[PDB]
Amino acid sequence: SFSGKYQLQSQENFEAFMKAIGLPEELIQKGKDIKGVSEIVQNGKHFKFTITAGSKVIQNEFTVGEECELETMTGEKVKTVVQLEGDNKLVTTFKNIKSVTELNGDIITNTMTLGDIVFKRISKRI
Ligand SMILES: CCCCCCCCCCCCCCCC(=O)O
Ligand SMILES: CCCCCCCCCCCCCCCC(=O)O
Repeated sequence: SFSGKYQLQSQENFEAFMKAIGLPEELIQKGKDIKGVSEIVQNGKHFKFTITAGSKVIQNEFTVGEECELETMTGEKVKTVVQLEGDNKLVTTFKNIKSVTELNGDIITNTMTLGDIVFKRISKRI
């Protein structure tokens, strides 16, 4: 359902959000225009997802409904649960960030929001 390889097309408030969560500026300025590749492999409730941003690789894993440990952008790993809000939506909270991943056909739309910052990424199947 979710599986596939996707690249970012566009994103909103990368800089603002990454500062707020403590991404080191050095990595902000490099990664701000990288159109990153996300790779998803779903097997029923079981998901594995890789997020590559040049030379940075974040490999994560979770079963829906179950507790998981998600390595975040800074490197911090948080304990949380990811849930389906439908077949097309994946949904979670970590580090007070609300996260919504929406698949429509070939388009994955990810929104992360901390307080009033809404970090939105639009990715296309590749
Ligand atoms: C090792 C040097 C490479 C520098 C790369 C900078 C990393 C910037 C972060 C890219 C944004 C990707 C955030 C992932 C969000 C998500 O997976 O849902
Ligand atoms: C590195 C930040 C952790 C990712 C936060 C959400 C984890 C649960 C679901 C994974 C879906 C992420 C889809 C990536 C699409 C994208 O790169 O924008």
